[PDB]
Amino acid sequence: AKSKNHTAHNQTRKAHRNGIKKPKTYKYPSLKGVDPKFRRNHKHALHGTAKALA
Amino acid sequence: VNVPKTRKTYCKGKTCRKHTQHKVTQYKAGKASLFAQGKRRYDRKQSGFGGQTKPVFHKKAKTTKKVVLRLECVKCKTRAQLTLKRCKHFELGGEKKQKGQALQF
Amino acid sequence: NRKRPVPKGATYGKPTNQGVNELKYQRSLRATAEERVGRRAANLRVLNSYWVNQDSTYKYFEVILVD
Amino acid sequence: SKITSSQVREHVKELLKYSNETKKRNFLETVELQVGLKNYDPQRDKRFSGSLKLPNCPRPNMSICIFGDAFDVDRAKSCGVDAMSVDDLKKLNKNKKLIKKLSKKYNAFIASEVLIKQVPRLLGPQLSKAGKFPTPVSHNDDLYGKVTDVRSTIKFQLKKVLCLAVAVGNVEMEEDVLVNQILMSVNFFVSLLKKNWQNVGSLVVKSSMGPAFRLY
Amino acid sequence: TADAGSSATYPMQCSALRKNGFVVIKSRPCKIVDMSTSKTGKHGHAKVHLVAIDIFTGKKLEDLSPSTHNMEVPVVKRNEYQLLDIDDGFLSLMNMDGDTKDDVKAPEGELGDSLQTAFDEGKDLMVTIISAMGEEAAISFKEAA
RNA sequence: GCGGUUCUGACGUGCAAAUCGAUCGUCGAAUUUGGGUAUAGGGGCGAAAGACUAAUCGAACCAUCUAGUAGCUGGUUCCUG
RNA sequence: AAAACAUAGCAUUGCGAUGGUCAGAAAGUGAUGUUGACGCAAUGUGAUUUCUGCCCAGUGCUCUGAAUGUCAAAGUGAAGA
RNA sequence: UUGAAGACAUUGUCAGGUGGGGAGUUUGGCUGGGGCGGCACAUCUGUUAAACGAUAACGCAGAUGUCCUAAGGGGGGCUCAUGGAGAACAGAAAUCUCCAGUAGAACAAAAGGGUAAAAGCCCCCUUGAUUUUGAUUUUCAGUGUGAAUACAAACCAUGAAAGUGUGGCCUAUCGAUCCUUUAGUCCCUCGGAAUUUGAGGCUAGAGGUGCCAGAAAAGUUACCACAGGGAUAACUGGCUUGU
Ligand SMILES: C[C@@H]1C[C@@H]([C@H](O)CC2CC(=O)NC(=O)C2)C(=O)[C@@H](C)C1
Ligand SMILES: [K+]
Ligand SMILES: [K+]
Ligand SMILES: [K+]
Ligand SMILES: [K+]
Ligand SMILES: [K+]
Ligand SMILES: [K+]
Ligand SMILES: [K+]
Ligand SMILES: [K+]
Ligand SMILES: [K+]
Ligand SMILES: [K+]
Ligand SMILES: [K+]
Ligand SMILES: [K+]
Ligand SMILES: [K+]
Ligand SMILES: [K+]
Ligand SMILES: [K+]
Ligand SMILES: [K+]
Ligand SMILES: [K+]
Ligand SMILES: [K+]
Ligand SMILES: [K+]
Ligand SMILES: [K+]
Ligand SMILES: [Mg+2]
Ligand SMILES: [Mg+2]
Ligand SMILES: [Mg+2]
Ligand SMILES: [Mg+2]
Ligand SMILES: [Mg+2]
Ligand SMILES: [Mg+2]
Ligand SMILES: [Mg+2]
Ligand SMILES: [Mg+2]
Ligand SMILES: [Mg+2]
Ligand SMILES: [Mg+2]
Ligand SMILES: [Mg+2]
Ligand SMILES: [Mg+2]
Ligand SMILES: [Mg+2]
Ligand SMILES: [Mg+2]
Ligand SMILES: [Mg+2]
Ligand SMILES: [Mg+2]
Ligand SMILES: [Mg+2]
Ligand SMILES: [Mg+2]
Ligand SMILES: [Mg+2]
Ligand SMILES: [Mg+2]
Ligand SMILES: [Mg+2]
Ligand SMILES: [Mg+2]
Ligand SMILES: [Mg+2]
Ligand SMILES: [Mg+2]
Ligand SMILES: [Zn+2]
Repeated sequence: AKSKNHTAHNQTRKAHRNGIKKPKTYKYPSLKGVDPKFRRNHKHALHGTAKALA
Repeated sequence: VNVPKTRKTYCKGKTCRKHTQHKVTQYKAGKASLFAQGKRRYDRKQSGFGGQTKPVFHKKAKTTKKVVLRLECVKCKTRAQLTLKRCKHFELGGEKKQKGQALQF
Repeated sequence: NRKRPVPKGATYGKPTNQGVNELKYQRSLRATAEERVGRRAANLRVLNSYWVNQDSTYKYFEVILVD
Repeated sequence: SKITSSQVREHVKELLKYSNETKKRNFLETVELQVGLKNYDPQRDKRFSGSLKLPNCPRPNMSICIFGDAFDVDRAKSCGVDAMSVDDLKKLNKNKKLIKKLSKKYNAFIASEVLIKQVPRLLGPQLSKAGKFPTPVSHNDDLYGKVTDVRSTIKFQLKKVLCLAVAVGNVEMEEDVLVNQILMSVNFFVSLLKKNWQNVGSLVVKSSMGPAFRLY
Repeated sequence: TADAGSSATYPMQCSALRKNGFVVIKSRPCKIVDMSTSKTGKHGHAKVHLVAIDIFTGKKLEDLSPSTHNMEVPVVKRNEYQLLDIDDGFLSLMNMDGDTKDDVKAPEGELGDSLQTAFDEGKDLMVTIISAMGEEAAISFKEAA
């Protein structure tokens, strides 16, 4: 027989039990999707700075 | 759809690795071998009693196939494949469109 | 061959087992021969046997027995 | 391909040697391809029809006539090709004879795409029967180029006979060009037959009046 | 040579078909001359009975199907051509543009006899030809303007 | 004697898992019937009702495979925090 | 319990025994058959009287009908170590 | 023993046909009961939708299974619908000219958005509708498929150039495993050792599942069976009162 199709009733209450957690931030995010030409150079730049604080 | 019998496009061949002229044909499947391992297994499975031992497709829906082009490089002879979208009519080096002509009666 | 001895070829099961013709007994005609001789002369012991002849309908064997 | 190029080259060389050295004639000999068919019932199988253009003219100096409007008549005159307008074709009130004579004069006909519809009525089935029905030309097409194409076109078309003869080249042409044209002609022909290489019974090359050479 | 590899038969639902449409029966293209639908029993599932005449042979063909089952409908072209000649058995046709078709075979019965009598005197006969599933035939002819 | 029409009678936890009463069909043959004998389960037998085949028939009975499978029904045993 | 079945009557079909119809796992095996077309077997219609129209496209059944369409295994030919 | 018959037939094995006589099995889903119908089953536009996003009904108005070697890419020149006023035949409508013209046109195909020295119209040159793999957005489980976005490494096209271009101005136009087949590397394997065929692998495609995350599938039952269902029809009752 026919039934209910859809509702969001009760869904915000479920969502707020274990809260809506903001996603958590770090110093130093991933260089993921950053332009490869930039990344390739940036390796070379960081190499030299190590060989210099030594 | 109408596509030209030649095409300058990239050639992967190790003596090219550059755009070269290609002859363009249509791909045709190829005759199924009797000693392809799947065919040999099917033959063994079908032998004896038990009737049809594997599915047999009936519920055809499509009315087209995708066209595949065999591009052969005219220098090195390396081949490449390009899939076109579905179409009902396909021709290779057909007569090109004239613009601005009287559609005859 | 051994025709499956089932009434009117009805097998009463899945299609793999609908065979009646083209089935074959797992012992040789030679073994049938020894067995039928063995039963006729139950005081004897079948030692061995050998082929002597055949036509379309029959194969012929000789069976060696010991008392 | 059941023909290896080497055998064609040998027979072409022998043919050219015979035509140039043994009996040089007072006319340019055309090289032809004679083709036989196996396992074809013309009356019941589908009568294939294919036309190909050979790069170098097999028979330059083939007589062409243009049926054209005023604009095509003027272009035809500039190209040195015999133009007959309509007025003309109409003045010929048929005369099985007058038509027959025209039919046999030129080896082929090229008509303008407007008049051609009109050709069957103004002439008869006479042209259709000889297989000389006109090839179309457009105003937007190069009139002389079309003439270059007709001269350079070969047409295999089964009617009733398992025998076909087709002009592939001339004796003045380079050996390699002639070999390429023969190969192209055979390959095109095979790819018109239902069983590809199995409908081919025999393939024979010849000059206009020279001897024969059997590839297959 | 190069062809798309398209079907020559689009599917339709049996209930969708009509009188004077087309349909494939036992791998033959046919025109539908009678379509009837019946209930199969007390559950009231519908069944279709087709009677169709073959478009080439003229032969009669019956088929049965569930109303919602899919029937293959043939693709049917109907091109007209100018008649140039009857060479022997065959016709010789011109394709409007100017190209020629000389492989159509020419009709048998009352049409083929009518077409001979038409062509023998000076009339420009247009000739419609139906194509279906690797087959062609002439069906009717007219006169020119 | 064989049957079983109607009362839609009795009875309907019965005298009875089909009986009782009256009324009724047939009553010298395609008649009724004892005993012997044959036909056995996808089988028989059927003047044909899917009838009958030991109160069992649109596939008997007995045992086993078998604790057959069940997305379905029912149940599922002490206390407090 | 009937208007159903049967029935006499009517009509059709198959078959001359190296046979028709039917049985059996098989058999040097069976039923018809202690039979032989005025018979056996398979169907339909259903006393008498009277009549039994038209349609062979479909499905079926059937044919000393054409052939060179389709066309298995074995066999044959060629290519190939 | 006597007739017939004779290497035929019979019998055996394999092969093709025939074979509801018989066997086994199947005969979607959603659904204001079910069935018939339809597709609300894979999808796209506008609205319903309550000005973030999400959002139902067999809600409303519609569309998809294609089409295109240009209708793709680049550049140039130009300006459209319509109206007015003029020009032999010529008229409401033919072609030519001027003026006005914010788009009232066109842009394959629904609808919405977008576009004027263009994204429209015409012309020139072309194949970025290419190669190599990664990241990202939508749908979302933050899986797949489809579609799309921005880069990288190449190689190209166009243009004086800056640039633009990885198909179609944007929003739809489509397909796993197994099997077959093709392209690529001409590379790995055939396990006693080799060579050559054959077969098998690795990387990238195609053959298709529309019930579109993808069984191989016809009915009937009033002779019917079982498990269940008041999740669901055929009475009363109840709400409603169109009729
Ligand atoms: C219709 C055909 C076959 C089909 C497919 O091989 C069917 C298979 C699928 C599977 O995984 N197992 C099976 O037993 C049947 C496919 O791919 C298509 C493109 C081409
Ligand atoms: K439900
Ligand atoms: K629901
Ligand atoms: K069994
Ligand atoms: K088996
Ligand atoms: K099994
Ligand atoms: K039975
Ligand atoms: K009993
Ligand atoms: K049973
Ligand atoms: K369930
Ligand atoms: K009858
Ligand atoms: K009939
Ligand atoms: K008939
Ligand atoms: K024999
Ligand atoms: K058989
Ligand atoms: K059957
Ligand atoms: K309903
Ligand atoms: K995705
Ligand atoms: K599904
Ligand atoms: K059933
Ligand atoms: K009221
Ligand atoms: Mg729910
Ligand atoms: Mg829903
Ligand atoms: Mg085997
Ligand atoms: Mg087998
Ligand atoms: Mg009584
Ligand atoms: Mg009573
Ligand atoms: Mg009482
Ligand atoms: Mg009954
Ligand atoms: Mg239990
Ligand atoms: Mg149990
Ligand atoms: Mg009674
Ligand atoms: Mg009766
Ligand atoms: Mg009577
Ligand atoms: Mg064979
Ligand atoms: Mg059955
Ligand atoms: Mg349902
Ligand atoms: Mg979904
Ligand atoms: Mg919103
Ligand atoms: Mg565009
Ligand atoms: Mg994701
Ligand atoms: Mg999609
Ligand atoms: Mg080994
Ligand atoms: Mg799904
Ligand atoms: Mg309820
Ligand atoms: Zn190359």
